[PDB]
Amino acid sequence: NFLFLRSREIVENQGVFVTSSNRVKTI
Amino acid sequence: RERACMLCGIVLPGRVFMQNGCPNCDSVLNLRDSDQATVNECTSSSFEGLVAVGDNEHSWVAKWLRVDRFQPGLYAVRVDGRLPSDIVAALEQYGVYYRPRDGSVI
Amino acid sequence: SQFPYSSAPLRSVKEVQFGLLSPEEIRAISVVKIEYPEIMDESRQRPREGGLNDPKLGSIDRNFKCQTCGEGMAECPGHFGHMELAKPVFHIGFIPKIKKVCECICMNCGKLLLDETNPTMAQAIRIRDPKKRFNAVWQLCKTKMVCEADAPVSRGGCG
Amino acid sequence: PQRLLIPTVDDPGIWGVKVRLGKEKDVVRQILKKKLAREGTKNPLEIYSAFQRDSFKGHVYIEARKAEAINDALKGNVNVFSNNSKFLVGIVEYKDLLRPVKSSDVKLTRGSYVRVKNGKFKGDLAQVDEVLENGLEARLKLVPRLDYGFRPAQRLFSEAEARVHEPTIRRDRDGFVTYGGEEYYEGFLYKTFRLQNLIVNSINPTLNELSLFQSNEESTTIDLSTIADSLKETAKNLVSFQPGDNVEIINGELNHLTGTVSSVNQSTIVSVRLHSDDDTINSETVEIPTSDLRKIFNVGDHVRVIHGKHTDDTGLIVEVNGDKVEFISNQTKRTVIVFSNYLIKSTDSTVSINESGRFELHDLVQVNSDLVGIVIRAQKDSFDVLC
Amino acid sequence: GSEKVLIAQERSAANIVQVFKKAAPSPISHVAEIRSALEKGSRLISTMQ
Amino acid sequence: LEQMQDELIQQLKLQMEESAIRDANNIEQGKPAIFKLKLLPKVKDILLRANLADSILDNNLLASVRLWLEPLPDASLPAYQIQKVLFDAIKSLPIKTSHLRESGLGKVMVFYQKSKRVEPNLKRTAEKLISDWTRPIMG
Amino acid sequence: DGSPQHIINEVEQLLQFHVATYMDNDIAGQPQALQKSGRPVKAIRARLKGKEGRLR
Amino acid sequence: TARLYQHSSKSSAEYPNRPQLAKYCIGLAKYIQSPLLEYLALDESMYSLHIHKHQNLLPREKLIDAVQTSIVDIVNLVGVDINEAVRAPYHALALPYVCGLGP
Amino acid sequence: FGEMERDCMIAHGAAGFLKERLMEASDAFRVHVCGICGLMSVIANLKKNQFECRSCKNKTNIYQLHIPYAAKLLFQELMAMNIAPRLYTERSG
Amino acid sequence: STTITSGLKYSLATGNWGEQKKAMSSRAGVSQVLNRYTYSSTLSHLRRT
Amino acid sequence: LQGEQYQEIIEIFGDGTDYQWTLDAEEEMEQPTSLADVFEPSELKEKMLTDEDNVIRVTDLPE
Amino acid sequence: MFFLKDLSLILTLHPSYFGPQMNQYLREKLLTDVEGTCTGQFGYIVTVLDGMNIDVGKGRIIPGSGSAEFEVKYRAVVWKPFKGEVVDAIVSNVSPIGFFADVGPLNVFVSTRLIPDNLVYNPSNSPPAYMSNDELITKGSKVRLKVVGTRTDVNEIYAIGSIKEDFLGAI
Ligand SMILES: [Zn+2]
Ligand SMILES: [Zn+2]
Ligand SMILES: [Zn+2]
Ligand SMILES: [Zn+2]
Repeated sequence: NFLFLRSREIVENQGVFVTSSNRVKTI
Repeated sequence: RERACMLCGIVLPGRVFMQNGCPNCDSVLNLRDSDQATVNECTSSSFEGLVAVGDNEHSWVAKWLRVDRFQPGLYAVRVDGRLPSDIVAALEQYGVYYRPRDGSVI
Repeated sequence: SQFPYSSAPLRSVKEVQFGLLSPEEIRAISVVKIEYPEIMDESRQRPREGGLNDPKLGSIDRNFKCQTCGEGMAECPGHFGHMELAKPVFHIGFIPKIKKVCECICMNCGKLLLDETNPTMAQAIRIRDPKKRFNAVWQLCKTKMVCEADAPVSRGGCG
Repeated sequence: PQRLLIPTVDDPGIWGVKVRLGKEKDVVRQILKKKLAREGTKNPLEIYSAFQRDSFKGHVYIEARKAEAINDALKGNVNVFSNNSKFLVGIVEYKDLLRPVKSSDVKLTRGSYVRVKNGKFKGDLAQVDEVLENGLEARLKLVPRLDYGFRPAQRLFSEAEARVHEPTIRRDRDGFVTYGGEEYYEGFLYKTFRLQNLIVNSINPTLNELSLFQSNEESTTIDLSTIADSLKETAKNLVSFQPGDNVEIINGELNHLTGTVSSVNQSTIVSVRLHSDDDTINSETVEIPTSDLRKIFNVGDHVRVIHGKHTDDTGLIVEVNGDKVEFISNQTKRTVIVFSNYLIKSTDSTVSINESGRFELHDLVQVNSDLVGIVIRAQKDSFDVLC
Repeated sequence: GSEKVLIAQERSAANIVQVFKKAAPSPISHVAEIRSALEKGSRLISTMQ
Repeated sequence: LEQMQDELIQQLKLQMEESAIRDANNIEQGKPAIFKLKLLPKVKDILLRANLADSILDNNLLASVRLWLEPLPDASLPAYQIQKVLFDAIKSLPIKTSHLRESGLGKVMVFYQKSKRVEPNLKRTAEKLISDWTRPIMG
Repeated sequence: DGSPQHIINEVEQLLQFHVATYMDNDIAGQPQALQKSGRPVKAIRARLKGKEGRLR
Repeated sequence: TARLYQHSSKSSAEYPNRPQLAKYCIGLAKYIQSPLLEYLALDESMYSLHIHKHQNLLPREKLIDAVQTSIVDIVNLVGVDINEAVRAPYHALALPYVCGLGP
Repeated sequence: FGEMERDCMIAHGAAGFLKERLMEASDAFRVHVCGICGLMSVIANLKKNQFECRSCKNKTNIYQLHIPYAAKLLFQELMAMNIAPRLYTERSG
Repeated sequence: STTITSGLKYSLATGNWGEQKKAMSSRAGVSQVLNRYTYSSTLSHLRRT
Repeated sequence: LQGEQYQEIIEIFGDGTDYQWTLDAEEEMEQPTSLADVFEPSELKEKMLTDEDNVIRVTDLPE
Repeated sequence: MFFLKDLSLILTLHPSYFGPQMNQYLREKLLTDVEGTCTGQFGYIVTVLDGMNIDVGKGRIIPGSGSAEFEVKYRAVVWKPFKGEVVDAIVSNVSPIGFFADVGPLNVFVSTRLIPDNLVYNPSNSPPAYMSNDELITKGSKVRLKVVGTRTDVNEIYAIGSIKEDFLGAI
């Protein structure tokens, strides 16, 4: 249930942060 | 198969050196009267710079190579290997000074 | 939008400045030194490092990434290497200009054969365009066939 | 004597003639035979000597006095090209044409450690137990590579395992054993190898092989003279300079002076601007040989390791203990002590981790039986994983 | 396996004297030209002006 | 004219000797040799002038050239710039046997040839110059 | 190794020729560099000129 | 241990002409023959094994010390043959962990 | 899309169509240039997000351009002949 | 026997009338592929100068 | 050669003794074991060839 | 050390935001994208002065992409350490390899080789500290250190401090 999201805005860990699939919605 | 006599610098086939000896160095080396080990220690097949001399007396090259008192023929600029210590002492007994042609001594 | 994102700002060329490449700059911008004439290491893939096909120079194979930038074939621009020459040689495109410069200066003291004292020389120096300036200076200094160790007082020449 | 024999103006001239490649010695022998045959005749070959050198390919040099003599010597030969490609050798070149070559080293020294060019032990360090007087081959002490029944790793010849896997071992002396036609002396192979199978210069030793070789000598690396010479060679050759490097002078009248490299020409002449309390001296540029320059490393500078186990490691200088410099690493974030010879002042790291390990960036890997993570940053020695 | 045809090549006849008028920017005003060819083989040998 | 050049060359000789003495003392006092480097540009400019070679040979400036080329008692060789400039000047001038006898530069040339800290290019140039100078004696 | 001036001149002139023809193979007054097939070498200068060159 | 052995360069030096699956099978066979020696062969990678649920909560030095104490206790309960250790380094891996001794 | 077609498009005054024909419908490429030396020597690693020009020893003053691949090839061939074409994104006068 | 055979075959195959290593400066187009589109085209090709 | 001009050559070029001592000093300074200089200290510590290693081996105590 | 600098930013706006509230939106975008960032060239930007009255000028439409490009000039407070500077700090962690202090947003690591020898690390102490007879430096203790080296990262700065000279150490 873990997703590895990366964003260019986030600087920490080159934007990589782990977030559960149950807490995100499709854009 | 050819070998270069270390002392005089002449180059002749190794079997020729064994059967007949060095025509120039036989007065001090006795290469014909020497076994294969002594022939190798005074004639080396590993050499460089084949030299043909026609007139020893007037050739400046022969004087530069100190072969103007020897038989004209095939000679080597550089010869791999040096005379052994015992043969060096034997030649020094005869009063003849040996200058290596190996190039490492100059 | 067909290019992968790069954080560097996107701008457009406004000036192209020409010139020659100094040996210092050639050594600086290089990434490897080319010394081995053999193209292939042992004809067993993996071209010899330090050769003409060093992997650091860039990649032209789909499955091989560049060892210098790490980008793929579609993104690697290629990187230069430099080769040291045992003896300096002429650049074939500049030999006439080299000859003209040799005619314009002295071969010993390394100074111009004419000075600003000459009104024509000062007039020639007054011009702005480098090519026409060099043409005028060459037209003047061509006739001067001897270096002067003294002023035509020492002008810095060797005579 | 040797000095007095240098040529004069009245000495016979020397001509060089281009010939077909590989026929130089043949032309020499033909010339000698023609001279001997025409010797004692009405028209003898009026020359004095002729020779050639291996390095000077395609050239045969004849000592004579007349161009007609050269033409007569070359007449009747097929290796001579159609055009009369003859030139007059300058008198100064006379000494150089006959100067010896390969005088860098006197001889191969018995007991020295060398590397092997080819064969089953290609690249293995070997001690020169014996040098054959012929000079083309030499008996060497090596570590055996056997499987006892693509090459097996080097290992001391084990007599018990050899007998178990092959009971046909032979014995000739005490401590000297011949197995499978190969002579092993006290666990070390002794085999003659040709001179064309050895590298006698730029030899790179490893402490593992050094210990494996010197363990039987009842002392760990007792012999260190050739090793010290190799260390000096490695220190001297590994130094490379760039403009702006702070250097110090070891020899010369300008010894113990500091300066900054301004420009680099070739690899042996470096233009340096010196720094001193006098302003007029600081405005002068001096070209100094690289053999008398030592890099100056100040505390708190980004430096990258040139060569060694810590290759491509960067950091900031912390302690300068003369020859050995200490710096805090960037990747491992720990202090590493490496010689100043292996450091270059590189203000930017920009280390590429490609062609190293098994994993790249953004790789979902399994840490252990329970933890699974992804790669955030790769290092030359390790990886950083977000789980 | 491919059918090739030899195209006949047109050339000026040999062994005939050709007189030509050269253009003004030249010291030569008229030229007499002849190219020689042996009967056996009909091969060009030399040219004379 | 020529006498003025001789006077100037003698003044240069005195300056060169004084600079060599000062640099030797400074090295003996724990200081680098700087005076020779300071005087090097003027000496180079004078030597590069061809028409002054006759006056140089009249004043035997080669004696001071050899003095500069002579290694100091600390077994330290002169600066590479000085050696290169002096070698170039020696090549650029027509040195004869009489000038060598006056100066005695052959000893220093032989020392440079035999030495190994000397640059190999300088070694080859020294061999060439020694051979050229031996050429007239033997013919 | 050893320095006969004639050999040095020959080899350095060969190096100069190779470097020059690597950038310009239409130098009037001397023969062109040829490939093993007999065709002239396509120097860098030839890449940039003509209808089929880089610019046009 | 087999998974870690199939990636270790020790196997590659031991078996230069063998596939990775062959190395994995060899590691499995050696583990069956002697689990203790295989666990010793991990050297530093043994600390990355999943030992306890909260093994990462302890500091690295404390976990390393605990592993050292456990392995020393086990190897001393087992015993090591000196002659075989000299004969084969693989059996000599257990020599440093004996009491009183050390690497 | 030869030279005469380019001249016709210039005569029409359609600069956007000409740019699109010669870049998007053909060899478009992206390069990085140092803001100091002006050369295409930047060693850009997009995934690691680090740019660096070794000659000038800078990490910041770096821009990217969109140029035809043939232009990049021409500039590299010019650099192969010791000619240095430096591209600058600002005028100086 | 390979010399004449290869020379003739090369010159007839490629149309370069000369030696293979002197392809430049040789007269090209002497030999052409026969045009077999229709009978009249073949007849015309066989009588071309 | 001839003796008098041989003496002249000696006078011009010297026997070398004017700088034979300089050459001897140069050759003396050209000629010169510590394992610290031989290999990197990290490698030495990895291979256990340091002073701490000898102290531990000599010491009569469990490591 | 803190400074006032006049900085400029290039801001690209998508056409979907071409509304009356364009200027204010650009202002908040600038504030979110500049406040707290770390640039190696300048250091750390902490605040932007006059954040609600920044001039943005006229945006230029990028040919072929529609988006407008704005050039925003502003004055901001910037902090950047310098080599050889002595500043105050607060220790954040104690470790055998050294201790980590904090100088504002910058975290400084001091190795044992840059610490006076009498300040022997005591792991038994609660909390563990580098202590001497008269000095005891632990977590939360004020320390005066001199920055020796600064390391530049993508968007981070790493500095190295020292307390081995006089008037340094505990304060
Ligand atoms: Zn003999
Ligand atoms: Zn690349
Ligand atoms: Zn001049
Ligand atoms: Zn740059």
